[PDB]
Amino acid sequence: SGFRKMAFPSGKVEGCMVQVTCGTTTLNGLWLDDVVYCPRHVICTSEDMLNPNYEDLLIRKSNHNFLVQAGNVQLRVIGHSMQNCVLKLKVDTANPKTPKYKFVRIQPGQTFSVLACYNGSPSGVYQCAMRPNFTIKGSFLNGSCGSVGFNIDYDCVSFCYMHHMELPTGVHAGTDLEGNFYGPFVDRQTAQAAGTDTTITVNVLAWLYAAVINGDRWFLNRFTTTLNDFNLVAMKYNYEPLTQDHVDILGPLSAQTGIAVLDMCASLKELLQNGMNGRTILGSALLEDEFTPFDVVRQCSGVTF
Amino acid sequence: SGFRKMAFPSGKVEGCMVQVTCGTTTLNGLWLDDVVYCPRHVICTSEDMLNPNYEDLLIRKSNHNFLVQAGNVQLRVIGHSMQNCVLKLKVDTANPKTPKYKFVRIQPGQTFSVLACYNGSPSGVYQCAMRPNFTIKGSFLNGSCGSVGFNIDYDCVSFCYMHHMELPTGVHAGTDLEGNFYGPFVDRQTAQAAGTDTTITVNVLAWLYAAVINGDRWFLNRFTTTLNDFNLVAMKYNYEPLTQDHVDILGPLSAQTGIAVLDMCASLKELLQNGMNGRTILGSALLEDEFTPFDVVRQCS
Ligand SMILES: *[C@H]([C@H](C[C@@H]1CCCO1)NC(=O)[C@H](CC(C)C)NC(=O)[C@H](Cc1ccc(F)cc1)NC(=O)OCc1ccccc1)[C@H]1CCOC1=O
Ligand SMILES: CC(C)C[C@H](NC(=O)[C@H](Cc1ccc(F)cc1)NC(=O)OCc1ccccc1)C(=O)N[C@@H](C[C@@H]1CCCO1)C[C@H]1CCOC1=O
Repeated sequence: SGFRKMAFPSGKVEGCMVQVTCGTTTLNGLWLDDVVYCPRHVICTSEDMLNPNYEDLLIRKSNHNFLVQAGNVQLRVIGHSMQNCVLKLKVDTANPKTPKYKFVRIQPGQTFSVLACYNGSPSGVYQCAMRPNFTIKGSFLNGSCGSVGFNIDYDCVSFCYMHHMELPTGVHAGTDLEGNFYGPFVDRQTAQAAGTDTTITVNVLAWLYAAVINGDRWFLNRFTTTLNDFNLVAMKYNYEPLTQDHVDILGPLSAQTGIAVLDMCASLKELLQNGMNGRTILGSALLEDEFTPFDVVRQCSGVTF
Repeated sequence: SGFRKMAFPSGKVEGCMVQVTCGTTTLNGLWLDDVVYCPRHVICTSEDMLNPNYEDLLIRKSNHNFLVQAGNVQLRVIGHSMQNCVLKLKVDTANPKTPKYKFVRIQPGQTFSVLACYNGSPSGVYQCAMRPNFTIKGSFLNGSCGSVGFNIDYDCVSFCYMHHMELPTGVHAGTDLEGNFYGPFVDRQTAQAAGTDTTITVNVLAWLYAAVINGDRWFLNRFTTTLNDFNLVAMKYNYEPLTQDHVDILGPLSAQTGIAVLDMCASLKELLQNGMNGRTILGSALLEDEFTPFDVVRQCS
């Protein structure tokens, strides 16, 4: 038993991280097959980051302007192109450690593991959620751009995130591996702010089921609620509305524990109005929303990768 | 910026995990060089779990009684021995993925990463602390024995934990890689319970410094305290006593932030007295104690 914020094993991704340098800017790249992916702002100088014209900067750069280092071996760049906010560097050698992989774009509320890297070397791994406002609450220092987020399904690595920037509140924004930003942000050092963040209701409910599975059931009650009545309350607390799809997804946990979803919603509604009243749930004094229903089933059933 | 419960990248350990089967028991083993380490209770029968005589049980086994599988390849066992509560299986092949590694025994309050495995395959990685009562608050299901805890420094893996058992409160107990249990626990299914769990005070203080480093100062106050007065108060909340050694260890963070250690102690006293009053610290509504001073410096710098 027990329940932890658990990341995917990172070995398959560690073997793909390299160091990319252009001029004085050094960050991380993702080496898959014979291509290295990294943020396009690697070609910017400290002064070109305010109003960059990426077309112009890239046109003026050459293959040899890019220094790629895989460990202590330097990869020869034989081509370069841009796709949205990601730079693609062709190298003359395929990564022998390339795993089975896909590029996937995730939606708000879904979770993934972040491999934080510096100078092409992985330093740590942690589990994150894509917030409803399309930011992630990560832990990144300078030089961490190009760090990637991923999931593992069967033996296939699904890359979903590449880190680009930090917003004034200390939250983080990035792109998918095709260079499309998550959220309404741009890779420029102009004033930007994320919209109001809301709570991922369906994940909170999944985590309450994990709490029950692990023996925490003090917060339950005999009452139920309608989806309409619950959503009226949730919207007043900056909670995401719960849809019928969300309820269906919690079916497995609803059956395993014998607690109807709308019964748990009544528990959550009461928890929102009254609070936790000095008690904790699974060792937390807050309502945790960075576990999806699948995450709960995955951890409570010992799925391996 | 930001602050998260961050584990070490697990690749170096993933390459060492194998499956070990003896009789009907299947669990995880750690394949380093030409030796596989696993809990000795893999040799127990369903009837031998209360008062096993492991010496006697092992004498009766032969090399071919142990089935070791690295992926889809079976490793030939050519020898076996016991070191305390850990079984050592000599195989005819050195693991080509063996990293630079050490065996270390950690002290309560120290943190490490756990690679949870089943049938020799990793399922997840998470960060843990050795509690003052010598348990860990992990996430483990049946079949997880042999999962290991570790740190990585430079490119050297320091193995510090191997999982053996779960105690009635849902907490977990295991050994170092020399087979010596942390705490007074034994690999027998006789009644055992962990002592009262306390809060790792020095780690809470490090985490408050991390909050300041990250721009949060709402919990500070104008007061200071003596070390003795702090410990008299803290122990009333089931907090571990803070020693002068702990104070010395917080020196670097005190200097970086300009906040004396005993001034931060005064802040903690008030937080225990008042609670958070609807506020959070580094995204938590509780005082977190699973970050060491070393962890804070590494993540924030
Ligand atoms: C990585 C780096 C990652 C970032 C640093 C701390 C953790 O995440 N990315 C940047 O620095 C990025 C680069 C521009 C997009 C080209 N810019 C920002 O993150 C800045 C804020 C920042 C700058 C320096 C830092 F050390 C930390 C944070 N974002 C920004 O300006 O936001 C818009 C805004 C402007 C003014 C007022 C309000 C809001 C890569 C950068 C260079 O090398 C890397 O590895
Ligand atoms: C040989 C034993 C060391 C094996 C070990 N006993 C235990 O834990 C048991 C509890 C238990 C949990 C779940 C189970 F299903 C079976 C048993 N403790 C215990 O008697 O306390 C003492 C005590 C006794 C009376 C009252 C109070 C405390 C054991 O079951 N270890 C497994 C790891 C556990 C499972 C969940 C996380 O930790 C994995 C091993 C077993 C065989 O193959 C494996 O992989």
